[PDB]
Amino acid sequence: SMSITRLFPALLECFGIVLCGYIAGRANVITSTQAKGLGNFVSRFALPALLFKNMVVLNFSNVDWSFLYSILIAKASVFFIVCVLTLLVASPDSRFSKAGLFPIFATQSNDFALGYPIVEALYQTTYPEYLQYIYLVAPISLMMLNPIGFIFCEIQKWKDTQNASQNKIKIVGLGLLRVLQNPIVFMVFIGIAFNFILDRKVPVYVENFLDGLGNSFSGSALFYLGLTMVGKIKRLKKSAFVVLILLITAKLLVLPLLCREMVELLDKGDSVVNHTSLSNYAFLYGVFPVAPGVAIFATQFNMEVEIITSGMVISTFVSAPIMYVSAWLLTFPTMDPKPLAYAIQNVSFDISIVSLISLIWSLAILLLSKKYKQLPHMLTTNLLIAQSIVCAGMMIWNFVKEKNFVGQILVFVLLYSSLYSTYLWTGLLAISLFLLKKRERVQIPVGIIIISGWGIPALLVGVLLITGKHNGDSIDSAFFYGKEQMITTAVTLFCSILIAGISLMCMNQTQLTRHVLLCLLLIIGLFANLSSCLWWLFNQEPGRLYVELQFFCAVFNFGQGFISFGIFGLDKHLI
Amino acid sequence: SMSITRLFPALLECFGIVLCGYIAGRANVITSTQAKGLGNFVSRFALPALLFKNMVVLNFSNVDWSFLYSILIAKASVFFIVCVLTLLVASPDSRFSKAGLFPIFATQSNDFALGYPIVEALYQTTYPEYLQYIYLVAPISLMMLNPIGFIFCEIQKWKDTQNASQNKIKIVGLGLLRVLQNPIVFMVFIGIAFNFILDRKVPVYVENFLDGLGNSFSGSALFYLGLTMVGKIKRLKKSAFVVLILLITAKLLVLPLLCREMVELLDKGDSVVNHTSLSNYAFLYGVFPVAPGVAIFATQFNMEVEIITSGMVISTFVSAPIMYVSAWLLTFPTMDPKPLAYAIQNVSFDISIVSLISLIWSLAILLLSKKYKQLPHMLTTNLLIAQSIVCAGMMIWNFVKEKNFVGQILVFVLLYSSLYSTYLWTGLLAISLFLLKKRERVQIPVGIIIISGWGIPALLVGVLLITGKHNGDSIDSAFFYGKEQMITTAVTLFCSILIAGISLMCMNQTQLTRHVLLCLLLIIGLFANLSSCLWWLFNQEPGRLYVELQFFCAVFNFGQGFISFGIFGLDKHLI
Ligand SMILES: CCCCCCCC/C=C/CCCCCCCC(=O)O[C@@H](COC(=O)CCCCCCCCCCCCCCC)COP(=O)([O-])OCC[N+](C)(C)C
Ligand SMILES: CCCCCCCC/C=C/CCCCCCCC(=O)O[C@@H](COC(=O)CCCCCCCCCCCCCCC)COP(=O)([O-])OCC[N+](C)(C)C
Ligand SMILES: CCCCCCCC/C=C\CCCCCCCC(=O)O[C@@H](COC(=O)CCCCCCCCCCCCCCC)COP(=O)([O-])OCC[N+](C)(C)C
Ligand SMILES: CCCCCCCC/C=C\CCCCCCCC(=O)O[C@@H](COC(=O)CCCCCCCCCCCCCCC)COP(=O)([O-])OCC[N+](C)(C)C
Ligand SMILES: CC(C)CCC[C@@H](C)[C@H]1CC[C@H]2[C@@H]3CC=C4C[C@@H](O)CC[C@]4(C)[C@H]3CC[C@]12C
Ligand SMILES: CC(C)CCC[C@@H](C)[C@H]1CC[C@H]2[C@@H]3CC=C4C[C@@H](O)CC[C@]4(C)[C@H]3CC[C@]12C
Ligand SMILES: N[C@@H](Cc1c[nH]c2ccccc12)C(=O)O
Ligand SMILES: N[C@@H](Cc1c[nH]c2ccccc12)C(=O)O
Ligand SMILES: *[C@@H]1O[C@H](CO)[C@@H](O)[C@H](O)[C@H]1NC(C)=O
Ligand SMILES: *[C@@H]1O[C@H](CO)[C@@H](O)[C@H](O)[C@H]1NC(C)=O
Ligand SMILES: O=S(=O)(O)Oc1c[nH]c2ccccc12
Ligand SMILES: O=S(=O)(O)Oc1c[nH]c2ccccc12
Repeated sequence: SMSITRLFPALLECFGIVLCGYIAGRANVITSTQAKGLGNFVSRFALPALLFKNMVVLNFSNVDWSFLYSILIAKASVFFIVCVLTLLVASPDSRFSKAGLFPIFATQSNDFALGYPIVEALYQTTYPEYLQYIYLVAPISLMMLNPIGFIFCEIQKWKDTQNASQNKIKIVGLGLLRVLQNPIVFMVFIGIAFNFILDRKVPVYVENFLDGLGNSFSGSALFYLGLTMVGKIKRLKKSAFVVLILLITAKLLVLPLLCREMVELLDKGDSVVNHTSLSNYAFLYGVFPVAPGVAIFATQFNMEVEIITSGMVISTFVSAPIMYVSAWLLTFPTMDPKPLAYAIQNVSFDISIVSLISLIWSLAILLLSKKYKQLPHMLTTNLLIAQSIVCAGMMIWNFVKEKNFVGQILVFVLLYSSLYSTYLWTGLLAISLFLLKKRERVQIPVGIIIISGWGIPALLVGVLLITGKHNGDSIDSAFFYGKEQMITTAVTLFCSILIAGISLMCMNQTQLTRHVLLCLLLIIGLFANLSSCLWWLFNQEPGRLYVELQFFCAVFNFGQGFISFGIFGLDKHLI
Repeated sequence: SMSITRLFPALLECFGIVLCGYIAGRANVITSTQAKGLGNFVSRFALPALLFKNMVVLNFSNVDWSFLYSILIAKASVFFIVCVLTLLVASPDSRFSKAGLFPIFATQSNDFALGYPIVEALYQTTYPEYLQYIYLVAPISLMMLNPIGFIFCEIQKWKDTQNASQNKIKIVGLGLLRVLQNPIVFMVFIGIAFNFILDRKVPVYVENFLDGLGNSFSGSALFYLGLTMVGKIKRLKKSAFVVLILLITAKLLVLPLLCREMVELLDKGDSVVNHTSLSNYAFLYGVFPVAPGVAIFATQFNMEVEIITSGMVISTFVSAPIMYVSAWLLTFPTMDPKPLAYAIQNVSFDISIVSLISLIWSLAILLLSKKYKQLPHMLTTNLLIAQSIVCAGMMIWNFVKEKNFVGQILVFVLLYSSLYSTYLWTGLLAISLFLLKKRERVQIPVGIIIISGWGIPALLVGVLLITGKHNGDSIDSAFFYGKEQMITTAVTLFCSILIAGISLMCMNQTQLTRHVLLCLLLIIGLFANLSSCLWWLFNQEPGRLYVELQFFCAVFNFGQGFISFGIFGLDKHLI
């Protein structure tokens, strides 16, 4: 099935080059004007030769059409609901532009650039026929859905132009002509025509010419994608943001669920293994981020560049953890016990590397800027240090099972002392934000907060250390002392959530602009972890999904540094 | 040995993409400012990743050091002769700048962009160890010769600054520091260092990241090469051009001869087949055009941009026919009788394809511009149609020998009637140029020239048709009637050369600026062809190299259209 062992390097390449593009772009080496030439080259030269070649070589006989109808119907439904509510809710002066552009935003995946390398890694040696579906699903959806949006936007231009229903032919013709002149449709039509005309075989003189342009697309397209995100997120407003929240939730969440349910509803085959693999591939297909061409369309039309560009950037970022978590969630139910144990260990190992590097970057920038010296930033720096110790502890922990038994205990104490400190530090940060905006005079005794933040977890760790019999055969940090450590974590989370929650609601009734959000996102995370803790303790021994629960704790425990890094580290601060 | 059957497709890709870069640039799609961004990506990101990966995997045990030592000594000698004469002849105010850049121009081949794809096509399945030699010879030559040139140019900056031999350390240090900070030297040193440390194996997480950036270099470097040549050739002056003539002959001609002779002198091996292949591979390596990075160095220093940019552009075009002709001449001596026959037929077939398409473009622009209507331009248009028929005739000829015998004769008459006309049209062009610049009154009776240009070859063709017995088993146009056709060609060439030659020398003693040159290059061609004709007729039956002689006629007969297209076709003319 899924060769998920070789999925992480494919996610380290796709976003490693995007990181290189970002670093190069902000380092000011290749400015925006120079970047336009690399965009024109990639978008007008590399992509048409790749599509033309692949369309020439497709063999129209082994394609399972049920998958094709399920995805096209799902995309149509997603387009329909977004357009309907956009027409129903948007303001009268600006309604047709939104109804014409939002449904394209919520349905146009980034399939070639990111989709092809990941599908190839998982599926090249297992079930070779799945790779070819990428070049079939994308063009038909583009052909059938983009012209409608351009029709609506042209209708908006006509309405603002002080007109009527006159020349109903011409709005349709301009939309069709604008769709046809894009360097994608013409070369897809030519490739399909030459597939039948030339009888499925590329001429010898032109194969290498097509391959030279075709192979240069992936790296340069990723690099220009990274270079195009520099500084585009900008400031915002309430209503905009709430729209963005819904649009990204609609795409990433509701598209894959419809795709899987329909695939499960229409395919009727006698092969259970093929049924399972096709359903999983159908789910994984929809998670792909929004295609960068939508922002190009917005720039050319000049009417929603800020919203669409912010949407594409955030959509790209949120998609990275989702593919990993979903992939390992679908491959969990049907395997052995101990290979599952290795699965949880491997996932925790992989996540700790990225969290540690992001934390190191964010902490170094915080330290160098000398901004660590004031009132609120000091507590955040303390929080990040604790998260760093948690990640380092996990890295030291994984290589330990076959080594000195004495080393087990010190690392256990270190891990849960720092994890508890991270929990309490979130509440202390919230309380300090409560105090900072109000409360004149009576400055915060920071020494007291530091003493409480470190002494309390150590005492709790020592209490857990004394009570409990060590289980030497349990290859997991969660069951060294069994029930007693696990019960303590639930109590610790509840105290932190109440302390952090009470202060935050008081602020609303009574740099801030960002700080508050880091508290808000963390509080959402702690609630999810707490429910996982509650389910296991109350329903006997081992719940219906113990592996799923443990995987959730591992993700929310070792990935917090990435969330912190995203807000704080990638900020401009003069050295 | 050399798989030359698959060398033409490799030359249709390398220069096919370069054509796309040229067309796009003049079409104004990607202007000069935008083009700088595509250079920064290729020169600083894709290229450093390609060298670093390959240097890690090299196995320093199977490398034939005799081949390695021969090229480095050969490159040094070419560098030595150019610098010595530059100091002796250059003007005193500008002498140090030229000596620091000219030897670099004549020794820095385009090995990565153009050399590697061609060597792979010929040598991937035959002798796999030849591919690895590209990555050894290129970095060492760059490291040992370029630092010397930057030393000399810096001395000129010091000299013009009114100084002395003071701070001799800093002049040496300035040259060394500038070479090291270039994104080429630093990544070669790191790759060699990590080869021994990590024991020749790339880490799994980083292999795919390097491959994504590495494979994007080949397609994008060629495309950017075409876009940088747009409009750079410029106008010129006398003393400039004569320098350019010598510099290009030094790189392309005298460098490969030294490389082959030394390889024959130092390699002492018992394998004749390996000895033959190694000697042939050494020749083809030096024919590569001047690397585009030299013009980058000229632009940064701002001192010889006009000469060096013109040199690199002209060097690329001349290299294309040279690689093709040289490759098939080394593989001619050692084969069968009848398999050689296909070689002459195949080469003539391949050259006709490129000449026919180029002629169509050049002729079409002339007709549309309505410039065909005046006195001198009219005769050139007559000349180009005649060259077109010769190329058109060869394609019908190759396919017909196994078909209707009657079709043999009509095509035979057609080919030599037009071929003879092409010879005479060259002389008529020269005489008209003689008359145009002088001779007022008494305008040219163009009707007489049109009658003379076509009626005379037809009468000569008819005489050859009657006299001679057809040889049905001779698969070649040159021996249908044996001796009588061959004798006539020599006489026809002599009359044309004398008529064209006499007028041209009269012009010197007594648009022009370009026209004259097309006559001059053609006259050089007819002399070379005539000597080939003379050798065969006077030294019995079949010379020491009959295949070589016949091959020369085929190149100069069907490739004449290519020479004409370069001057006339690639010209700006308002439609
Ligand atoms: C995870 C381990 C496995 C995968 C590893 C694979 C590799 C992973 C590696 C990935 C790194 C990829 C690097 C690409 C380029 C980065 C730089 C960049 O463009 O910065 C942008 C920053 O943009 C933001 O600020 C976005 C913030 C989004 C946070 C979302 C958190 C939700 C996570 C939970 C999701 C659900 C959890 C799952 C639920 C099931 C643009 O910068 P700018 O425009 O200048 O604006 C910033 C500056 N300003 C803020 C001051 C204005
Ligand atoms: C041959 C068949 C097999 C191989 C096939 C492989 C593929 C073959 C395909 C090749 C096509 C390659 C396309 C690259 C881009 C072309 C466009 C371009 O850059 O134009 C440049 C033009 O440059 C010149 O004008 C140079 C003229 C050189 C002529 C040399 C003739 C010698 C040939 C004999 C050699 C020895 C013979 C052999 C002896 C043994 C730049 O243009 P510009 O800067 O605007 O300047 C022009 C305008 N202006 C003039 C008005 C100012
Ligand atoms: C294998 C694991 C991979 C994990 C990947 C995903 C996790 C990593 C993700 C994120 C962590 C890193 C984020 C950096 C992006 C921000 C850049 C930035 O702000 O620009 C700065 C400049 O730019 C520099 O100074 C460039 C620094 C390059 C070093 C990067 C090291 C980390 C790269 C990864 C290697 C890891 C090790 C891999 C091998 C062991 C600041 O710019 P400014 O203040 O706007 O002004 C510019 C100053 N100037 C104009 C004077 C020039
Ligand atoms: C397989 C054999 C391959 C052989 C390859 C090597 C031999 C062929 C080599 C050379 C022959 C062709 C040389 C053309 C280069 C000059 C272009 C030029 O000057 O630009 C012109 C514009 O540009 C155009 O209008 C673009 C025309 C594109 C069509 C090209 C067809 C030939 C390509 C090959 C396909 C062959 C068929 C292959 C398949 C059977 C003029 O520009 P301007 O006057 O400066 O102003 C611009 C006008 N504007 C600003 C209003 C826009
Ligand atoms: C869970 C799966 C199915 C869907 C993903 C939905 C959630 C996790 C996504 C959708 C919209 C996202 C938000 C969109 C916009 C921003 C603003 C940015 O400056 C910080 C991140 C933040 C606040 C994102 C956090 C994560 C987010 C809430
Ligand atoms: C014969 C092999 C080994 C070496 C190649 C040397 C000859 C063929 C080369 C070297 C220098 C070349 C010339 C250099 C510059 C120009 C100016 C350009 O506007 C037209 C072509 C023209 C006039 C070239 C014609 C071909 C040329 C004479
Ligand atoms: N414009 C702010 C909105 C915001 C930040 N923090 C908040 C807390 C509550 C409500 C809104 C916000 C943003 O996108 O970051
Ligand atoms: N500058 C001219 C020189 C030139 C053209 N034709 C000539 C004939 C003879 C002597 C010099 C020339 C050129 O490069 O094209
Ligand atoms: C999928 O195809 C068939 C069932 O349709 C069956 O051979 C098996 O389940 C799978 N085979 C391959 C080769 O994937
Ligand atoms: C070249 O290598 C040796 C001679 O050095 C001999 O086996 C033969 O000539 C060639 N072999 C191969 C494998 O190329
Ligand atoms: O089908 S698309 O995903 O839109 O392909 C693309 C079109 N334009 C692009 C620019 C950067 C990366 C990918 C691009
Ligand atoms: O080693 S080089 O040949 O100089 O590689 C290169 C460096 N810079 C380049 C720009 C275009 C094409 C090739 C290039």
